[PDB]
Amino acid sequence: NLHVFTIAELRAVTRDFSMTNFIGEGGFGPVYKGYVHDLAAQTVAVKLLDLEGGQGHTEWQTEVFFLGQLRHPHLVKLIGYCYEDEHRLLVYEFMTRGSLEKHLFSLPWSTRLKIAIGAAKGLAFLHEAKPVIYRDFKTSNILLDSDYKAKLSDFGLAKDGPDETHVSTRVMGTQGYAAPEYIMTGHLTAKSDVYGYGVVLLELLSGRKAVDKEQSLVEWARPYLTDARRLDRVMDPSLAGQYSTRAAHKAAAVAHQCVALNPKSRPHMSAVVDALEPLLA
Ligand SMILES: Nc1ncnc2c1ncn2[C@@H]1O[C@H](COP(=O)(O)OP(=O)(O)OP(=O)(O)O)[C@@H](O)[C@H]1O
Ligand SMILES: [Mg+2]
Repeated sequence: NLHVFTIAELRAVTRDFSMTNFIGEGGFGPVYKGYVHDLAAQTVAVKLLDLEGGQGHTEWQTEVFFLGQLRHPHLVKLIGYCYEDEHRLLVYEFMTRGSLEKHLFSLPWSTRLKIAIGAAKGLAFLHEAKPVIYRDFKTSNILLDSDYKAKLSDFGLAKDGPDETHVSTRVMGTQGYAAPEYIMTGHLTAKSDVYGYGVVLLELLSGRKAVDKEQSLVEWARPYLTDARRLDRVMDPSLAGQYSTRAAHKAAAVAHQCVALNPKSRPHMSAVVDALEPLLA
């Protein structure tokens, strides 16, 4: 199952958390490239809890719980963890192309479709199970391997699904991706995840960030997604001649349904996979 590491071992693994091994960070803490020697030898990612930050043991234990039981091809693999006095660390497989937001903010139309399909399969797997609500579905939580295969990562805010119709919890997440009905009510469902997936799809189609202080991508591009004649106002100009009108229009319409403000109008993620997969043919 999961391997238990010591601080001393992760110090060896990451060249004592050298700044040259820095590969990214978030609200939990910074992440360092590392190498495990003869568990097979491989390049790993080591995430360290920042003890002055806004996160802590709860997010750590959530990832260990969910990633230690969840195994799918579009989900990042958790190799092990460290729990040593006040310190908390997480060890994942190294995703060689990092997180999607750094590539988006150049990416071929076919590559973007492939990323959107892979991320959708990961999310569909969580929803169809013991269903799991991803909650923090955003661009920077999609990681990429050498072939740009997309994998969901960072299950710090992951929650179990509801005879109930919703889950009552704190409003947590990231502006622009968190579902509006969830923000306003504190009621979380799997349909809340579909809104954030729609936002990421919107970002892949337009090259624009969800929020940029016209500041909100969804609100601005919302009325332009249903009409194939208006595609030029939403499609990334760096994507020109790469897509057929039908493929971009169907992707745009899928995005539009996913960012509906009525959660009952959003599609199931498995229907999203079925709409998008043919576009790659
Ligand atoms: N397995 C990995 N392979 C390559 N890079 C990674 C990996 N895990 C994390 N990173 C890099 O470090 C960044 C931060 O990781 P992660 O999203 O897990 O941090 P976090 O603090 O939990 O973020 P949040 O603030 O959303 O909670 C990632 O977006 C990614 O760029
Ligand atoms: Mg996190």
